[PDB]
Amino acid sequence: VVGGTEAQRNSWPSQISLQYRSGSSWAHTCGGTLIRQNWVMTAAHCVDRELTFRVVVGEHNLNQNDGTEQYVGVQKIVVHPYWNTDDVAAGYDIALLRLAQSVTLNSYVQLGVLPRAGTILANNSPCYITGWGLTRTNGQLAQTLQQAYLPTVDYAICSSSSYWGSTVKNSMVCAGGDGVRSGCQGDSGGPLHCLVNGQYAVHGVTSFVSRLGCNVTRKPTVFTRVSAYISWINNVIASN
Amino acid sequence: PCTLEYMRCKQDSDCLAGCVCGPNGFCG
Ligand SMILES: [Ca+2]
Repeated sequence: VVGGTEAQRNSWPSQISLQYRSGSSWAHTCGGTLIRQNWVMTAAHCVDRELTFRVVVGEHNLNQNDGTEQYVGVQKIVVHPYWNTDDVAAGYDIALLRLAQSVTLNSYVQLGVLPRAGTILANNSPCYITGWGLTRTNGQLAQTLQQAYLPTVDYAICSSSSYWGSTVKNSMVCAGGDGVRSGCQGDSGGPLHCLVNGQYAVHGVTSFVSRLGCNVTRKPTVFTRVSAYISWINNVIASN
Repeated sequence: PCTLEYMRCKQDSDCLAGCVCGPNGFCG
């Protein structure tokens, strides 16, 4: 997250860290949202590489023991059938991860709240992106969970030629684009929390930014619109 | 576009979409 600030620890209890086995340890690669005690929602591209993955719930500092973490391996992976690694702009950047075991829910580990099917936010809706991604282009991962206020940019504006053009689809949510705040490498798969009627819900799954950089004016961070995949998520979980 | 996953790489083709492999060995 570029232009953000350290989140209060465990203030986003559904945020998870998706990591792959790296040598004798593990390396954070993406964010994710815990949606069931044994299911995590993330971006499809986060699992394009068939590596060994694990999820860390209740995490805050990736390199320090916070006393609130739980580590669970990713057992099964279900990627949206329409996802095409060669065309992220086509959309469908979403995948569900079934965990090896169910994590224990507490104050640090909570199920993410999702929006009702089909809900689309009005322009400039209040949201926050969270994650351990880079805080600057060419930088390193953030050690502590970061958050940045990223108001939405509606489809009409976001899909305009000045912004993303047709690259952005109605199945996506845009947010930010002021050239200062944005998601960055390491934030993919993570949530875009938006406040609606007193409750923060995960309306987006971090997907991409401009090829020109993370924080680029008129190139808001783009997220998969969670509300467009409610039935898909339920079908996958129900198929157990 | 360039995806926001943090991953090691050896060449630009190892990175997704329009992302390139930085001299530090990571996509961006
Ligand atoms: Ca920790």
